[PDB]
Amino acid sequence: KAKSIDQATLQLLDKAKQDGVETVWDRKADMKVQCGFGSAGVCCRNCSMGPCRVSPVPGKGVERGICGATADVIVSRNFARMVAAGTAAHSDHGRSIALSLYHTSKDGDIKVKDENKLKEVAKSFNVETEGRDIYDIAHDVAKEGLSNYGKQLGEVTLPPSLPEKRKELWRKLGVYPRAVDREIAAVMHSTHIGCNADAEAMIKMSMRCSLTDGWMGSFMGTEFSDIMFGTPHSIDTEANLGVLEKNSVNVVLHGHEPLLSEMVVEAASDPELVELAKSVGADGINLCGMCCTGNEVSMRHGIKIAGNFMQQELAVVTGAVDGLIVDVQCIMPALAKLSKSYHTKFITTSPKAHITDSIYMEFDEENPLDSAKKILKEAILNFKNRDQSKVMIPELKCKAILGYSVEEIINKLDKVVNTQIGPMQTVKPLADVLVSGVLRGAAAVVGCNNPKVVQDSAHIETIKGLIKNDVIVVVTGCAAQAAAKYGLLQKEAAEKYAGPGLATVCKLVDIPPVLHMGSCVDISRILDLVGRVANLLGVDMSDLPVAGVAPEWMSEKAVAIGTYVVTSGIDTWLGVAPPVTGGPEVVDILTNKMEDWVGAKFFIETDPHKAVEQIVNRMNEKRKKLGI
Amino acid sequence: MNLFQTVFTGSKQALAAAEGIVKQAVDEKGRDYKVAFPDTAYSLPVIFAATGKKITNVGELEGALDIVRSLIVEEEMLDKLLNSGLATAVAAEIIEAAKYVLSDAPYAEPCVGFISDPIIRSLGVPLVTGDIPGVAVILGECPDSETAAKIIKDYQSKGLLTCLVGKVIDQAIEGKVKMGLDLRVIPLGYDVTSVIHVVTIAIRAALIFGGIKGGQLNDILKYTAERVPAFVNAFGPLSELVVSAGAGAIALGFPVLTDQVVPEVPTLLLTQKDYDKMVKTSLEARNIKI
Ligand code: SF4
Repeated sequence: KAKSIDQATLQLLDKAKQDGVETVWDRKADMKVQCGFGSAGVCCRNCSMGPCRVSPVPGKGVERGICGATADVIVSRNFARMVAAGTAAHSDHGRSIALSLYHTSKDGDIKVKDENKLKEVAKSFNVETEGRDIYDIAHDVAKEGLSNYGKQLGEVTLPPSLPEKRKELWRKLGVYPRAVDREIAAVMHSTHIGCNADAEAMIKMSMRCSLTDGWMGSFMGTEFSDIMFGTPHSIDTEANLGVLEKNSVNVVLHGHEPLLSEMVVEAASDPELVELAKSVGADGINLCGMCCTGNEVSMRHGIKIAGNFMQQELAVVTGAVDGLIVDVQCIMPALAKLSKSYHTKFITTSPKAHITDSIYMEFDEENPLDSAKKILKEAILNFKNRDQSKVMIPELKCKAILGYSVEEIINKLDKVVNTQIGPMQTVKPLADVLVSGVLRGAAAVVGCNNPKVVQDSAHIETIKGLIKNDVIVVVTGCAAQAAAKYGLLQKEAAEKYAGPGLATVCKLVDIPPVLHMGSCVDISRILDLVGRVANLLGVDMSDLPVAGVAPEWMSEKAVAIGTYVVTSGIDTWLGVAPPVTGGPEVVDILTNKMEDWVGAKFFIETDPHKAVEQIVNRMNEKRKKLGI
Repeated sequence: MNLFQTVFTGSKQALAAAEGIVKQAVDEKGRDYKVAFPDTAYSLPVIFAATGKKITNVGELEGALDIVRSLIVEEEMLDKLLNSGLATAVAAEIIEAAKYVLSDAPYAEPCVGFISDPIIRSLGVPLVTGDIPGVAVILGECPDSETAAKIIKDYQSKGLLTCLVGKVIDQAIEGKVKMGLDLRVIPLGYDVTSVIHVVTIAIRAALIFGGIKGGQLNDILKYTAERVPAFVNAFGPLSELVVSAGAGAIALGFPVLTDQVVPEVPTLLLTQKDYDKMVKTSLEARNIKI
């Protein structure tokens, strides 16, 4: 099987073979046939009476663990713990953002750059704004956001875009969210030996936990990031490994937390550091981003995107990365080993993510700019250790357009609003094109890479099929970066891949057929958008012809995302089977009974063409239900 | 019934009416009997633009229903909707041709029916010059004669060439609107199919001024969209046939504005209840400068 559809990826894999270094593909091959029990989710290790493995085939072999737990119980608890872990990752990201908001000041390193956005958020949090200092408002907003994480009395605060009907449905179902850390703790408590042994209740607890990610953690992280670093607008950038410069210092930012990458971008324009880069013999400083931190700095500043998850190692294989600065999440620990074969400084900066044999330079949030300058100076000084004979940068990079926040999308939609009719600054043109049938629907393509799928193949095939069927596509994360590398994030792509209705819409609004809405936490934006559409049409989000796809997901964060997208009322297709096939009841809940609960359900489909067909059929049947 | 289904239903009704009237013409006059429009050089302009074929006898008119049949594909995608609008336009043209071959004088005053080529050439000079900054196709009935007269005279005072289809003709007559080719208020006919008589004005504008040869349908549609500043104001309740004819106008690149609740399409299908702002809304939608 081919390892990737990306030519630059293939060239660097040949180079890695020539250099005698191992990749994620090599380790996947070394793992050989993976354990069937773990793959089906019928293995349990929740107590030291175990490990227990029960048969993935009902009626044969061992039926219960030592405590008496069935295959359905073991599967449901394993799934719930994946959701809890994903929720924890996203919530910790949002908590750091809220703490940064709490420390903003007029003369400090972290300021308020979008005051209108802050005032709207303050309105959503019942924070007074009129005749008040902007930083007093910011601190009050940060306090309310922080209380969302750990309040023990009262109800949490949810964005106004969330329909009232969806909230009432959640309350009736018993999944209405509480404080984020409280829900994570509840899931961890109920999976403990001898607690919850009922699959339906376990799945409902996991949905309840995932809601605190989708609508509170990721949402607050995104909106506070907009407040502090600016709301994204349409902006040009370049993507894929070709963005590395042979004659410049190459600094690659990998990870998820945006404050460090924002401070590194600011430090790169420091005159002393630019002079130092010139003095070490480089033309300048070339900042490139990877994964979600790359998505953030690219959405807000046009920083070039070096690559997505399964390309991170190959970035080092070029031999041109002088510094690789990582914060947390989706940072392959093998990088520490791999950087030994090159001059690269692999720099960890977060106390949450220590990696053995990496260079640890703790990013100081109290003095973010000075700390970022010190880290960047280490990367720049490493340019003297470059071995130019080992350098091979593929001449493969692609132009991309991104920055499509909900605000930017609304601004673009204002173009097709007749001034004599109005209203302006709404999602009404999008609702109109969806209701009329010019657009069949909207689909979110999100998720990681996975060695089980030819890298980027499923993302590209799913996106092309959807836009060919007049389904407008919004992309986040590594899927968005796969689209960027391929060339879908271009206005020209409208006439090259889209169907007639979507091509007309793209021409009228002057947008690409695929809209890059940011990082994984920025999936909250997608929720926001859908909610607005629903609130404009007076229906629940489960009545709309919308869907989400995770063609190549790998992370626990992806599991939590799919769970809260389904719980919000949006059908979700998974291109990688989750470890639930061992529990028939869990499969039936996720793919059949969920529709009775929240009006949406999971679809497991490993063939992208079949997934596109199923998405189109499901959207059409929801349209016929809605009468459009 | 959604927009696509409404357009498909309208196109099927137009096809049924065309089949009935063609059967009547075949029964009364014979398949060798001549089929023509008064003083034109492009036979039936819509069929000539779509295929390049000139319809000369009744048998060929009966064979032209296959064009309407092949232009109706009931799949909910935008291209099929535009093709279905074009099917309605072809069916309306066939109905008008059958009217002309059945009756010696199908239209009486003030209705003018078909517009001859010399009138098109006369209007071409003020069209490109800018003395005619647009073509207002008014179809249906306004709630009052006063509002219809007000809108029509507002268009007239701005130099636009306004064409009238339906009961709006009677409302304008009650409103003391002075009509004629020099007064730029042209009543086409009381039936919806009479709207084709302004559609052929645009089509022949591509045939005469644009120089596009017959059968180059995409070139004709591009020319009408980028050169002919026409728009539709549909007043009063809209049947499926009216919506299908509006889909044809959209296929020609002409935006359709109405006072009725319809599934809106930005820049193409717009609802404007306020009759005091309909003229400005149409001028903005068609990008017309006075
Ligand atoms: S919780 Fe039950 S099934 Fe799991 S390891 Fe312990 S005894 Fe075995």
